[PDB]
Amino acid sequence: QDVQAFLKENEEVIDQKMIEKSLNKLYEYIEQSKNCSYCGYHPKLVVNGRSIDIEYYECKQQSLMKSMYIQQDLLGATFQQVDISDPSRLAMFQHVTDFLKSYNETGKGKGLYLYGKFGVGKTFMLAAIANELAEKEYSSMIVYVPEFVRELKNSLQDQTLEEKLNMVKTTPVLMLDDIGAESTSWVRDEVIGTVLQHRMSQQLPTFFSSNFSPDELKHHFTYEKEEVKAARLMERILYLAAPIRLD
Amino acid sequence: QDVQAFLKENEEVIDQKMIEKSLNKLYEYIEQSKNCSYCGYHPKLVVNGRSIDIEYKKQQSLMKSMYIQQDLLGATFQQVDISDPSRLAMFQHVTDFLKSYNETGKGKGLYLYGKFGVGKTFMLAAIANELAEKEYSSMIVYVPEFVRELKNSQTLEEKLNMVKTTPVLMLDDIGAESWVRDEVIGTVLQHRMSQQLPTFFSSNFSPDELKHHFTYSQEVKAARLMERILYLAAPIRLDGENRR
Amino acid sequence: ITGIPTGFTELDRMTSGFQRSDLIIVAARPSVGKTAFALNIAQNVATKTNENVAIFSLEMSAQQLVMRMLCAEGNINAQNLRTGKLTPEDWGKLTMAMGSLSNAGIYIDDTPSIRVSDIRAKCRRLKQESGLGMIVIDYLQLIQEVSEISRSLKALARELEVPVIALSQLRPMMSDIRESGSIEQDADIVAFLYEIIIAKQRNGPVGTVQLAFIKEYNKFVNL
Repeated sequence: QDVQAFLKENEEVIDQKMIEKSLNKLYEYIEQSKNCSYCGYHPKLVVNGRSIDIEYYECKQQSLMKSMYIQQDLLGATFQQVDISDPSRLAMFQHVTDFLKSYNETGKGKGLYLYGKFGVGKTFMLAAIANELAEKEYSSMIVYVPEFVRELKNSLQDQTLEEKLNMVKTTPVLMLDDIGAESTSWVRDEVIGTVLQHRMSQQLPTFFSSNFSPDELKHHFTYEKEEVKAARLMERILYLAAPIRLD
Repeated sequence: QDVQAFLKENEEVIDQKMIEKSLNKLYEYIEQSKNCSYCGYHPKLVVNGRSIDIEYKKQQSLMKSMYIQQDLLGATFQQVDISDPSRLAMFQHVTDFLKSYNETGKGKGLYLYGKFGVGKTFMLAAIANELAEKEYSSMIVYVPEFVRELKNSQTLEEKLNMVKTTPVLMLDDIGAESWVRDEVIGTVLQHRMSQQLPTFFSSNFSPDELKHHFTYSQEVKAARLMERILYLAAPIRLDGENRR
Repeated sequence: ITGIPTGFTELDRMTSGFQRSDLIIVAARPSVGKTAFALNIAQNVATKTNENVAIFSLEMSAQQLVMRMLCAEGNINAQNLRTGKLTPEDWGKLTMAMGSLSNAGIYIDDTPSIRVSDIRAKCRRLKQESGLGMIVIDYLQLIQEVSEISRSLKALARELEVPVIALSQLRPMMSDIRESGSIEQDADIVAFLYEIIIAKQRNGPVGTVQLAFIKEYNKFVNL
């Protein structure tokens, strides 16, 4: 309601274009919860350059667990902490136990697909496979995706972060995150092309869970001879993961 | 100028940018015939994802009730007896608002919940003549007779355009026949909360009961259908002797 | 702007013009539009510098077309400015519609189902009648029997010493103005409307460009 008032107040200055460009944002803004159940954050609009974003304003395994590009305040959820009256959270319950079993060192199997809205928390659900693959002497790492483009375009003076991913590619249960409206297009044939080869040079299971869907994740990165280069290196992402269904 | 009017009309629903994106639609909407010829369809705006589409006494006259008996809809207020918390804890939300009803500012409706026969629909058909002292296109409907012929097909692209954002909707009875109703009334009740609108309810059971009865399987699609019907108002009791 | 201006500033750092002597055809689509393109190739070029113009609006009376650019220069077309007395409000931004379109020099048009020897006898005393910067002629699919007109439309930019315009109403590519015309050997810069597919010249620049639309004011947008 405040946005409406402000919009018409300065509509002579703001205009409409930017509005139509950020339509998706403004529509998603109004469609979601304006409030929060803590009354922990609330959505507010912010102008960032030429685009309008949505920021939130506030209303045995610890020295083993050392996840890069993410905190340790994010990895503290199990599965017995996870509710089932929703049609999403139990899917995970049935999925991973059957993968506590088909793999006895080297398996080359399937994966999981949590994609869609913004509220479930697809890193707390993943901070659970990460949570109890560390009672053992092994892992299920969690590293964010846009951070492979946040500190990886200024520093290409050879090596740097061509040599800290060298060992983050020797852990089996590695999980891939927010691919879609979070990560511009130099990276896919030098990193996320060479991410899914050397693990599959001996074959293994890898993971992908973000927000933008399968028959859509192949398309969000042509930022044809552009859609097809988004149909080879990704023919090892949909070739290595099975979807979960947000009913 | 029309855009300004429409924008603020549905500003609760529209995301400023959504308006400019669906500009062509909204402009084509207003430019075409807002009426029909059966009086066979009329255009109404609907929000589909990020885009807005276009889907098709001398007091009881221009009204347009759906699927109801012809002359049963005549009821007053002096004639309505005033009894228990069936009629002495309701004329406190009804009369605070009479000649003071806006659009561009959500109003409070009511949910008449209770028994099988006492007086479900005498406080949604009486007030439909307070919505006849001013005369709205006030809708009165049997929802037992609504999930049948609209399962059918012929014509089906747009069958509920008078069961969404009309100035008034006195919904009566839902007691027959993961449901065939989550992309139906569950998105119908979505346009009753972002284009500035209130609605009116009365049925056979109750809020507790109806939540325990809707949509069954082996999914909280049964406990989301009914707070789309417990938002604009707080439900109150109906008590008294039987009337048959 | 080399030149007496083309259309857009990212379309005047592209191809560059309008320069000395060119036959032009912007083969404009039905269904989508060709109305506001004229309200954005010859709407501001008269109202800034004294290389004035003229507007050919053949098949329709020139005066119905005067609800198109005044409702696009004074940004007033939603109350509405095509049917009588407005509500005591839309008499607001009138000071921008005709307040610049009369201190220039224009001859709007709707003279009979013409051949083309008119704008030869007419343009022998309209080069000497007006001020001249562009000469905006109707779409290339009425004047007659359609192909002959474009062939003798090349020379027209070379007489009055000003580039001359004649659009079209046939994807859109260069082989649909062909299913009703000739053109290729004649017009050597064919822009379009879906997207101004300016895919023809020797000057250098040729690109893929569409623009945003508002249609409550009929406005074009570049970025």
